Amino acid sequence: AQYEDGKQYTTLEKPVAGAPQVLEFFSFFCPHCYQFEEVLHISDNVKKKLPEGVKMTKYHVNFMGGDLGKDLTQAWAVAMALGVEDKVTVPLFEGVQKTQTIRSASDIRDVFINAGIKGEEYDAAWNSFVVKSLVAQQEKAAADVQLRGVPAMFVNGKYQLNPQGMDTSNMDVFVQQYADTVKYLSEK
Repeated sequence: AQYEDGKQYTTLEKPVAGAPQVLEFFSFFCPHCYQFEEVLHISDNVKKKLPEGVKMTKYHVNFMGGDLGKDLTQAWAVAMALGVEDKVTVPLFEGVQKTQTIRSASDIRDVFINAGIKGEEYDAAWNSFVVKSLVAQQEKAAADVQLRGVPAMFVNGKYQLNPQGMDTSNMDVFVQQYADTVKYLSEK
């Protein structure tokens, strides 16, 4: 076939019921995740080819960057609760990987302040039980597929994208293959 299990995707041994339709995992410490966000705009190109009625979910993970990795998962929960993902994603990636100016929770906080979220509003979110549960959801989703690497994408809790089995001479071609693969799995 043109799309083959073990080539552009793999199938989970143990499917996950009730899972988000399109579920993406990343870390601000993850170098390919940086590429996926800033150079390839994967999430965006996937969305544009996804059918209507389909929601996309993106979660942060703990297993990179130790203590700061965890702070970053809580900050992404904050971002999700306030709906400010699209204003903090780039400065978080660059602060962690490019300028290396994020070294503490306070520095993560500075990124939000500079993006215009109010101190009072950020700290209230940071400490809220709504953010606690949102952190819990991020962890449980990763645990459900026993995630040990990012970037990662899962479609309907059953299929996992396999970018290693796609061509990388051309960044544009890679992205479309990736997105078309998501769509095919979507329709499966």
